[PDB]
Amino acid sequence: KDWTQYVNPLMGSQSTFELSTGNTYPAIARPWGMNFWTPQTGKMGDGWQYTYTANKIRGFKQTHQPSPWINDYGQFSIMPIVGQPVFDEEKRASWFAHKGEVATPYYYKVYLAEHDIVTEMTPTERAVLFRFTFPENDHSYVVVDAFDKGSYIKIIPEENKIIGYTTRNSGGVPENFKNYFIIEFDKPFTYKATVENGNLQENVAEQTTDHAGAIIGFKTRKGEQVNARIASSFISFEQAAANMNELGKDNIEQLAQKGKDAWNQVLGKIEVEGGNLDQYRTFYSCLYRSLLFPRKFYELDANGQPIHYSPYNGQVLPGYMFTDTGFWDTFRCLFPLLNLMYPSVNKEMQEGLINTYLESGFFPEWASPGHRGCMVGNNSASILVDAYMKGVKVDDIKTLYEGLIHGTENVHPEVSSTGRLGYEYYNKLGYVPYDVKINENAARTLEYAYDDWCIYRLAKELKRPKKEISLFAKRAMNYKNLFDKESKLMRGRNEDGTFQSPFSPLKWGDAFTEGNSWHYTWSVFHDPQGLIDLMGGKEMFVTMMDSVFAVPPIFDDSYYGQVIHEIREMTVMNMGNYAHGNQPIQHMIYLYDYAGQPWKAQYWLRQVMDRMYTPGPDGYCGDEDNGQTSAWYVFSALGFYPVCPGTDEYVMGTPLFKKATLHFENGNSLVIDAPNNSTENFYIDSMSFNGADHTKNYLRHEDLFKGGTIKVDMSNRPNLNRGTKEEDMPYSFSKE
Ligand SMILES: [Ca+2]
Repeated sequence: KDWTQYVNPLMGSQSTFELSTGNTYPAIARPWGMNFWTPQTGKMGDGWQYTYTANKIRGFKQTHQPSPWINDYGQFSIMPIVGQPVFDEEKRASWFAHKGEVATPYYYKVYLAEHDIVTEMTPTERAVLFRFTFPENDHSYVVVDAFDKGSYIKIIPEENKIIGYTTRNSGGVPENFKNYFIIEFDKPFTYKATVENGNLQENVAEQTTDHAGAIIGFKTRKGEQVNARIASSFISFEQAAANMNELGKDNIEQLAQKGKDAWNQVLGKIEVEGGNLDQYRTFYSCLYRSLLFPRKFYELDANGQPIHYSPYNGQVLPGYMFTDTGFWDTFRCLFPLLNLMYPSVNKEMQEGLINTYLESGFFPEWASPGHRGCMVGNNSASILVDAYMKGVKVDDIKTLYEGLIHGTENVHPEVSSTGRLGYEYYNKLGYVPYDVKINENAARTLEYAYDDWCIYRLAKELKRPKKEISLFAKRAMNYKNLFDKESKLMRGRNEDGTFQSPFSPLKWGDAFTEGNSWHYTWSVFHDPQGLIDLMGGKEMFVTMMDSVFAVPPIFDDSYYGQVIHEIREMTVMNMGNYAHGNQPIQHMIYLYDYAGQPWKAQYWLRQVMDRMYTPGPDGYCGDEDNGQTSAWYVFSALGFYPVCPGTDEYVMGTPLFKKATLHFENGNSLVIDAPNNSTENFYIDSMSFNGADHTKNYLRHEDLFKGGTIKVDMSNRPNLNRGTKEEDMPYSFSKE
């Protein structure tokens, strides 16, 4: 059975600075691969390294980039050309068309029209094989570009080899940062030149310079194939040579089959059927995008044991390491998806986090590859705790707990999004104030309160002193400190305790991030009942919820002075103020379940799935955000979602397919059977779990893992009675 046929690596590529439909590039890679490869249409340095509307490719590039905003590191490219040996990234570039291109996760091919050259590539976790098919020509070349900001290159003709290192990066790296690469050709060089700050230096073997490059060449006959085996390491040249062994002596066809198999192994853990082709493509493309980040950042020693270059301190050290994710995005459902479907993989990642804390003094929030200043919150706490409570348990629990506590009373001296900026005010006042020069203060406070609930959970589980458990149980309620009873919304609060005026509920940023009050107010994952209580009961809560959808997409952009692309993206979708791309709001629709109206979740969730995601190049309604926006679709299509990681619950939405089968790593399987599902029948009339009537609006992790059958009776009419009882409600801390 193949699922890769449904994966479109071009989904999200039709994006620009001005307007996102995913801001992705085609990651040709193994799952969680250390090195990704992509065709490169953008100029060196441009975060938009591949865009669908671009006409020319100027290299095939090794990349580690998680988003255009974060940008790249450990990057170099290769480009086959004919005619004159030219290094310049414009002069060497070639027209292509998407109809001369084949993009899959395990194999990429393109016809370079201006050189009459076909390029094919098939990666492994750390290496890749290139096959170039050249035309008849006296002057055929391959250009190797080590990029700028200080690089190195060496041509070794007696070995048909080129080695080099690249350092261009976007921050978050140690001083000794390098990515060492080795390229072996199966055709010997008849022409050889290094490049030094744009000057071709024929027969000069080596360069150490700002922007090193190499051009080798030969005569080719029509249809002549030249293969290049490439690997890189963050450790050393000898380690890169070891990494090359992943290629064995395989050809393109053999490596493509191994990558296809690797992908089918992970994609095939979730088998959907009884939908249409657009849905299959959307689903598996989103699943593919959910299994890329964070990437492996470890390599294998002579004994097959993991070692890694430390992006935190520059040492080479034993153990697992992963990077390139922002927990502000990925705590929400991306990491939970791994705890459900791929826990063995998150086990490695969690050990990597322990290594991050050991190496750098902090758990990461945004890492690429080292600590990076981006977004907000202490959501590493959610990641660590959710794993543990779901049985993904690190070896050194003591260090894990100490790391967590460390993060509640420290902020990283250089990277303000690492640790807790404003923790002094928060610990003292119960909130980060609006008028103390700490922006995003309300968003930080709300996420910290949830984060402290996660810590409370773990402290209780670990049998910590009652004094510690009480501290964090109290901090978990800090969300109440920003609730404005007058507007029924969250509101920035001055240091002196008064709420800030004038108050603008539609103003994006400022007190919040990636949205306004209407978007962030719902960020009480651990205590929705508490929020319902604050607003005066379930009827008023639903009145407020419903109003998000019913109003026009009006906004206040005065924080920015202009309509930023995230605001534009909301305005065009015809969903009121529900801006699906803003991460803080993505769990929102599930909250209808907690207010006794699950049928409203069913209605709106289905609207989002049918309208906000498409399988084409312009697929997503905003940035994909390293798996979070994709994993949202994966979960929601199955019919449930981890509103509150750290609990064992998935909150019920509405399934998209007539049938979905989950295959768990523990060897058990779960069938979600919804035979009456259709475009019209998106309401849950009733539901059973292994035959037992199930009116609850949540499912438990442990019960799913036991396997069996969930049967969902789908209807075109809402069932106004199902899921409204007290015992049907998912978890709230206030009730606990
Ligand atoms: Ca977003």
